Amino acid sequence: HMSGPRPVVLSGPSGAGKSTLLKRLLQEHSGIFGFSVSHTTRNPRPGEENGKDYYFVTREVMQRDIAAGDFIEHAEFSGNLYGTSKVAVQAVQAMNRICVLDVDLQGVRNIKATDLRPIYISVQPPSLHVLEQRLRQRNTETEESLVKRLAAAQADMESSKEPGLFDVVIINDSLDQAYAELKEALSEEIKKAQRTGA
Repeated sequence: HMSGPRPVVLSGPSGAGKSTLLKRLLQEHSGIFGFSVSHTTRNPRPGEENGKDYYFVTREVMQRDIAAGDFIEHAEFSGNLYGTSKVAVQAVQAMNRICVLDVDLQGVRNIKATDLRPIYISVQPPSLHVLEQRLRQRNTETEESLVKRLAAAQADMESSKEPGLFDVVIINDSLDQAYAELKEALSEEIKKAQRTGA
């Protein structure tokens, strides 16, 4: 269908190949997909710039943006405030790109509760035990964190079955098979972003 491309939401259980599908997607479709720039009260670090990495605003301007519409995704940690203003999604669309978000299951429930309507994509591990095997095969994990991470993945696997949560429900049966289902699921929005086909 020939029209302007809509934004996209990625979700599902922890890991599940999502980050590697996303890195393949943005490298193949070079600069056609782009991320929503989060608003923040922080000062920039060396090599950061406003509108490149983060939208750097004052604590007064950040709360003024919460009062405008940022509150859907606002967060506070260690005395700094963060969020997704609707300006940040529209910024990527104004460069004529696909705007990308990637969020937890509660993040998906937040987006559909406001006047936003992106395409909703979830990716899941092939079985909950395979996610356990993949985590135990790395040195970064420990048994206390594994229990919390598997208990989170259990609830995320159940929310990923709900018909109101997602338009698209992919399995990581293979990285190549999941990438093919992802690229086919996005094929209409890619055709629209390349401005080609029916």
